[PDB]
Amino acid sequence: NVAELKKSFNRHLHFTLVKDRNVATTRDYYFALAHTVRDHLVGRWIRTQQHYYDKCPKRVYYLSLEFYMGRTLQNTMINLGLQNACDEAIYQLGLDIEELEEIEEDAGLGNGGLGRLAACFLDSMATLGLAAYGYGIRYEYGIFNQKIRDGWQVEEADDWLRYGNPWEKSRPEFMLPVHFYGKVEHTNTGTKWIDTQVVLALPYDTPVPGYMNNTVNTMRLWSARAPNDFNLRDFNVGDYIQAVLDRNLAENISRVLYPNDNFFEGKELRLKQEYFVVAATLQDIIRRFKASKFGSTGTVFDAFPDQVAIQLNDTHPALAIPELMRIFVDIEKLPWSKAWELTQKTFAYTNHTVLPEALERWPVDLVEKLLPRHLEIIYEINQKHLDRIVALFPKDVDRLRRMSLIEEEGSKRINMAHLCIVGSHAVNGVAKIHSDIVKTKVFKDFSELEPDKFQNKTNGITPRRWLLLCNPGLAELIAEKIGEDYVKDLSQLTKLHSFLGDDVFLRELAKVKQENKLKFSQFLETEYKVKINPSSMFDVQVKRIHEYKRQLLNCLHVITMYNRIKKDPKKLFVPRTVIIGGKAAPGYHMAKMIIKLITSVADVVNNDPMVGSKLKVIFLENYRVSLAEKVIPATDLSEQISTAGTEASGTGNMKFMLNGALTIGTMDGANVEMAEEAGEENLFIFGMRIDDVAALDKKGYEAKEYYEALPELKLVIDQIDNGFFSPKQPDLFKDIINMLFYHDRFKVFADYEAYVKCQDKVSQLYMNPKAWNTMVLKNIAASGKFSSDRTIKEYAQNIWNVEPS
Amino acid sequence: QISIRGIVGVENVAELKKSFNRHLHFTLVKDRNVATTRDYYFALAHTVRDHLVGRWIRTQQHYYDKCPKRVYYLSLEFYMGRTLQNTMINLGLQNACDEAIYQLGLDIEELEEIEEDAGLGNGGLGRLAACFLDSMATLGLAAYGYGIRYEYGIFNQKIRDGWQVEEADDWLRYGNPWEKSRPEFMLPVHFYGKVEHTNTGTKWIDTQVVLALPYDTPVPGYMNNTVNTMRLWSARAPNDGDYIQAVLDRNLAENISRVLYPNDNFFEGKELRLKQEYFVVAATLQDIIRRFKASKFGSTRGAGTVFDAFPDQVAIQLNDTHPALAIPELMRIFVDIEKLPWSKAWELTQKTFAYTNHTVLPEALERWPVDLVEKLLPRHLEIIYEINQKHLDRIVALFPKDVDRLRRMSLIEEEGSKRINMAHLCIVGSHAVNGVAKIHSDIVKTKVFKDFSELEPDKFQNKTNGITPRRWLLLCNPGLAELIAEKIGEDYVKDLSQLTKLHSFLGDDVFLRELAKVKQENKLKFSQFLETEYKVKINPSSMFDVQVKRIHEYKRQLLNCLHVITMYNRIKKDPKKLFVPRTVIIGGKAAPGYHMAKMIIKLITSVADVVNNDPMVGSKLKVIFLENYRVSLAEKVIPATDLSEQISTAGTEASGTGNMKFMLNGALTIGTMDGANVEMAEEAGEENLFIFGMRIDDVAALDKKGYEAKEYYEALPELKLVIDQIDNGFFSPKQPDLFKDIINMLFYHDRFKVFADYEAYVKCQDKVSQLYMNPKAWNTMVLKNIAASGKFSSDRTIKEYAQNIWNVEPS
Ligand SMILES: Cc1cc(C)c(NC(=O)Nc2cc3ccccc3cc2C(=O)N[C@](C)(C(=O)O)C2CCCCC2)c(C)c1
Ligand SMILES: Cc1cc(C)c(NC(=O)Nc2cc3ccccc3cc2C(=O)N[C@](C)(C(=O)O)C2CCCCC2)c(C)c1
Ligand SMILES: *Cc1c(COP(=O)(O)O)cnc(C)c1O
Ligand SMILES: *Cc1c(COP(=O)(O)O)cnc(C)c1O
Ligand SMILES: CC(=O)N[C@@H]1O[C@H](CO)[C@@H](O)[C@H](O)[C@H]1O
Ligand SMILES: CC(=O)N[C@@H]1O[C@H](CO)[C@@H](O)[C@H](O)[C@H]1O
Ligand SMILES: Cn1c(=O)c2c(ncn2C)n(C)c1=O
Ligand SMILES: Cn1c(=O)c2c(ncn2C)n(C)c1=O
Repeated sequence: NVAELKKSFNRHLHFTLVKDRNVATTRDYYFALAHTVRDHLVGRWIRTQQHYYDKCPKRVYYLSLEFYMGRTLQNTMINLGLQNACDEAIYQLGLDIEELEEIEEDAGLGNGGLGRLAACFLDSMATLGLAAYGYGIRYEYGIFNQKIRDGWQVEEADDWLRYGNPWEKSRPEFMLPVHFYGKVEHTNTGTKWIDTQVVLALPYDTPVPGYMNNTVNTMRLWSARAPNDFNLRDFNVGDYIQAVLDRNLAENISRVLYPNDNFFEGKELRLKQEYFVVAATLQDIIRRFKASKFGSTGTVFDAFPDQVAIQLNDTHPALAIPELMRIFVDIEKLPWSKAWELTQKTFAYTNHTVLPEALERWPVDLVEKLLPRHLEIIYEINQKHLDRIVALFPKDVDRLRRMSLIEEEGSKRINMAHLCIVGSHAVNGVAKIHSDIVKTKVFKDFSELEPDKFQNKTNGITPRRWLLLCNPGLAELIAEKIGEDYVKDLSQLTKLHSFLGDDVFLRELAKVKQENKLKFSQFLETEYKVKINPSSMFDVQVKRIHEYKRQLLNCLHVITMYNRIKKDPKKLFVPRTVIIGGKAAPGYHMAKMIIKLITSVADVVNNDPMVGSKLKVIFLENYRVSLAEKVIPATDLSEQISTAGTEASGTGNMKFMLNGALTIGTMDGANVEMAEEAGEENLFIFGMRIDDVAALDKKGYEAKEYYEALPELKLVIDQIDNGFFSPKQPDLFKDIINMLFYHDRFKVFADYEAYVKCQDKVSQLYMNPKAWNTMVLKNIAASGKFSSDRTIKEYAQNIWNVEPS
Repeated sequence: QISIRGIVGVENVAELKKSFNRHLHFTLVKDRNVATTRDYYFALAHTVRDHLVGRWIRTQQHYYDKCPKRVYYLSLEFYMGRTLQNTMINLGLQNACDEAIYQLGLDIEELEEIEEDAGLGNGGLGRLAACFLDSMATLGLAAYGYGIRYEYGIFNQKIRDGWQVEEADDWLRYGNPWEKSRPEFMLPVHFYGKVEHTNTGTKWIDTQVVLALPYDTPVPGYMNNTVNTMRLWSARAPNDGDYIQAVLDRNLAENISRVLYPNDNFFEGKELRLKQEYFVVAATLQDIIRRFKASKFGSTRGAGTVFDAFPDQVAIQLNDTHPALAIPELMRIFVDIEKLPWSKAWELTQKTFAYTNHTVLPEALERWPVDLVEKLLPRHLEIIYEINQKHLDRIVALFPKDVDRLRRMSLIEEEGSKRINMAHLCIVGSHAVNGVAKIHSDIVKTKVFKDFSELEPDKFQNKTNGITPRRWLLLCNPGLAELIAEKIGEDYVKDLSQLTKLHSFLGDDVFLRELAKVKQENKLKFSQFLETEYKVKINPSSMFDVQVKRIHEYKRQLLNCLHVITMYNRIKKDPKKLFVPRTVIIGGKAAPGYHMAKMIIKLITSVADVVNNDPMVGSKLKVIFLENYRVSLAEKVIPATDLSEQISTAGTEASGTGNMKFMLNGALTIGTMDGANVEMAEEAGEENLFIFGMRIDDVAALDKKGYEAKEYYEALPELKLVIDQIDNGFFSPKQPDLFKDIINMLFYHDRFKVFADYEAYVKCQDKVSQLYMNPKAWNTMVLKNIAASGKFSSDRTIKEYAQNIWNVEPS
């Protein structure tokens, strides 16, 4: 088995890379290994498809504009049971497998939580044997690579396909046309959408192997191509060369991921992406349905929602609803009511945020020009929707305004969330607190009519990538005590509760953490030229840079610690390495300022000789999935400090819990449920809760009162305001200060005192290894709920109506 | 050739079947139950490429170990066609692969037709490069081809309402199983910026950078151990307003290798074209220098790398002036980067480069505006000026009284907008300059660059073009290849001169029959193709009269067309008279901006509609415009041909290579004494070709006197009828004035004197008709043509370059 892996490796280096070992590159070796590994799942990949054809299980289609997949090599080795053998084979060839793994580019086709949920789900659905496909866009450039230059974020193109992707297979025989612009004619043979521009969607298939089973599912991502055929409407002259160059304009549709996290930008190219992935995906689903054993019978499509479920990852693919209607009515000649019944039973919608700047509201003018037939269909859905509300509440005219899919205020906009609610048989939030707000407040008018529609499905993370892969030390240690059933049923981690008084096991737990810390410290000293204190608490905040996630609040605490040290250098101080990391959306000015502040603080703290090894600050550059795997297992304190009510769930919070970090955080999103499972006393909960925030909004938030009432806050803010951290540019952080005092929607100062006292309690506990690791163990033992396997089981039972196999 | 019989032969087929099935499973990721013909083609291509990896690696090892002088064919074009069949044959695997595919239940022909042409060329220039690579591989020379990996080759041509329309040749849509990317050899290329003159010397600063990423395609030799390489460069944006627009604008850098400029024998001075030329030249020279430094002949001394041995290790052939920037680029690297003195660097440059001239037509000549070059390549403009100055100084020293000679020999044309004459740059920067046939090389030497060759008589040479007898006989015409093998053995494939041995069968009627049958079999096959693509009933006993080449005023498809109408008019005039029936096929792409060429296509299709549908004509005469003429199609139609039309005006066609393909494939030639036609006449005997019309002195005499087209129109009744028909709307009844531009050119601006050769052409055609009625006499002449075609093997051509230009030896 080791011997055969070596032969296979050498075959690929030879035949696939056309390389003698004498001129072989590190990248060649990565590619030879990658192909060797992929060969081992082809059999099951082809047989998984046969199985789905022969037995016709209901299929699940996860439709997302993002899949934040990270690297595939190590994950595939783990899920196929080949890691130990591949490591040994590569070692025997005089090579280091970790070095080959670092060659691989992240498939960074996502922004943050939403896209990473899609990735974990694919892994969970494959492990649970569901007939599930992921459908998205193969962006030529994913989320940008982040560099820091002079303390500022700078963006470089994520050219991830430069050298090829060995994990994908293009299937141009399954290419599909997508239409744009044109016009509508309502003829006597039906409605015709004509004079359209066509863009081709070419699918690329990546295998999604289950963990130690016979399932290999598919992720199918679409790529834009210009069509080749001459239309008699191209008779119209132009330069030949420019016409060929202008093919770029069609191909631009799948060129780059929009790097906005929780923020809507109403750009036309983005709308095209949304319809692009949706039109190609639905056509492909219909083609597979018709070619299946339920493809003939009276109309073939009566069995459709028994054979197809399509999950909408946020409102980004909301156009799927009117497109399915369009295909049913205009092309398949089904009557409206029938089509509409089938549409609702096919689609479910997942809501990921209640922040108003994230909500998709497309101007009707833009949709009219680009997708005239879909506007007509949307207007019709709304008409029949509003007729019913006038029928049920004749006197309530304002309710019609609130429940319409169209917002009429001057420039008219389509509310895509309302489209997703009326077009779906089920709508879910991603944590209890969030799903509650969704149902009872934000879509109150919709839930009162249809209470059974709105559900909760709390998020989760795959314990393959986020334990087995990223933290083998912990995985091995856990498996040695309670066996390895926990991988496929993470609720088994509760059996670790037995070892709470096992002092030898607590030393061994702490040692695994220590080894993870040593190794990441090396990474940090290689990359940042900063001397790391090995016995310091690794205090880590990693996530996209946002005002609501409040990296800024963390930063105020960093300066507070700094100042305390300067005031009394002889005083006892629990040493920390504070790591803050994450990308700012390029056009997000305040996020970019916060980054600059953090790097400005770090430079002052890291180089102050009075501080030395007590406090080091690192801005972690280019935070992404594969770096997430490095830092999270090395963490002691997980910062999850969003203002109560703002973070729908979080998922990084769960990753840290699973890898032996304690959480400091607000009662927000999934933090509440982490407290529920682990016991509130075993997290470091602080600050305002959702009701306390509501009470401060009512009363009116005055930031100045806290700055005057809290001496340590004043010195921190003054240092920032008067140039202590930017001596050559004293006024550099003016935009931040202004925001804090006059426009802070997230109430940083209001939680500052509570946050700082909480941080003191964390330091106390860190001085007591037995107490700390006793608490860590209760966290790990209670983390089973947050496996995405549990999540998918609930989606399967209560929404998709499908069964693990 | 590898065996399919025995214990070992059975195991060869078995192994090919297993490999086929491995690739369909592991590479294509397809069960047989959902596999398509395209999947089967790829599975086979992968299998076939696998079989040359061993030799490809060993060839590179041998070149590293024995360190011979390396040859670098540098071209903007490689018109390669399809690779699958050509590789199987050259590897000796066709019989075995055929057998494997057959046993798997598949149609080998159907799999072969799936393959896209690598149509990265316009015509003869691109195709000569292609033939040359095959020959250099077969002769065992350490040669690389260097080009651009165009995302789109020459456009696919379709005909709509009688006009050419262009569609993008999206040849990489389904991938390319032959190439291998080599990311580690990615190189930077610089553009724009400016020149700084400082204490440390000249710096080229503020440049925008474009990345060149090479892709390698194997070039297998015929039945030897050599697999050489074609390295083609692809343009990429470097990883270093609106973020999204910044990402989208990476397209601008990648546009450098997006599309092939579809001009044949015509200079279009576009900035994107200039970029392409510098791109391929900069990437290539860097990569060549890198290979030189890393080899056993790469030594070190006080300054740095000794490039003393560079010209004994490196020969670079410039295929036309397109990569002329190679000369100042090498000088830039030598002087600006490697710090060699100008004198030494200039001497090494001359010893390294050789230049091949392919056309004397003024409109084809590359003359780049100094303003464009200054903006794009400012340091290269300085180097060109410096080269020119030192070049003029020597001429002033030698000929002090001749003020005009300086003007004529300058690399700069100074009137109006100043332009860089790239041919002059190539002559002074190279130690050898060659034309592509005797007639043409003589014009290059004694007339066009008379001042240059007088100063350096040993510089100018001839190297008459050739074609590879692999693709253009063994591959395209297995029937004829087989027949020749039966009669004289298989040694002709490696020594084409052995075709003269076929003279033993001169009076042998059995063999003359056998030769006719092969031609008939090729005609029957090609007739099928024709009848499924065009609404025509092909007469199978008709003479196949073919003119396939790019549409040009100088190649005179129009003349062919005038003769077609003449024939039509003769049938109408005397319906019951004896007519030797013909299928007249004319095919070729027009450059998209070539107005007159497009009009000529419209004329031909318009004429075809009349002739094909006139019931009085019937099966006597059919006209086909063959759509989308390209290499793989040339391989179908050439073997099916009886008469080859090579009717360019005397002195315009530098060589021609189609002429050679037709000769080798059993067709007789009607043509002028132009290009290699002269040498075809020399080899076969002039009486065995149908030579007609003005020769080069006759065209000179007519130019001096002045050409009055109307004198021929008035003097020749039959021409009058033809021209009046076209002018008055006989062929465009719904648009009577449609061909007004053609008439206007023919009468007042015809640089190629169509009417001047009409009389001699039509009379010559009558003689061809007469001979075709006598099978015994017709095929006797065919035999003397095939038997005399050995000279035109590209092997012969390459040995001559090697011995006289590159100073390397066949192995
Ligand atoms: C164009 C090309 C073709 C092939 C087939 C390869 N891959 C190889 O494996 N090439 C080589 C294999 C060797 C095996 C033994 C000894 C020497 C070998 C050299 C090569 C090779 O390609 N040579 C280089 C890369 C070359 O450029 O020819 C070499 C020149 C001498 C200095 C070291 C680099 C490759 C890579 C390319
Ligand atoms: C996404 C994907 C994955 C794979 C692994 C393949 N390649 C296959 O070989 N797929 C199939 C193998 C089968 C083997 C036996 C019986 C049925 C099989 C079906 C497939 C298959 O994937 N079928 C298609 C392509 C499917 O996508 O379900 C189906 C689509 C509708 C038209 C008829 C073909 C492929 C091709 C894709
Ligand atoms: C887990 C993950 C996220 C989500 O992080 P949150 O703290 O829940 O917002 C974002 N980016 C990457 C790379 C991740 O792995
Ligand atoms: C050989 C060839 C040519 C060159 O033909 P000429 O008659 O010499 O101009 C042009 N196009 C193709 C496809 C060829 O194979
Ligand atoms: C728009 C968006 O990405 N929302 C995010 O979705 C993920 C996955 O549900 C949540 O963990 C997170 O709280 C939420 O902010
Ligand atoms: C610029 C160009 O493509 N010239 C062409 O070159 C080929 C190959 O040398 C000749 O056969 C042909 O006569 C000539 O027109
Ligand atoms: C104001 N603003 C932005 O401008 C922005 C953003 N995310 C991306 N962008 C551009 N967020 C979250 C934001 O609040
Ligand atoms: C005038 N003209 C052109 O304009 C042209 C051309 N080949 C391409 N083009 C555009 N030729 C040969 C030509 O004579």
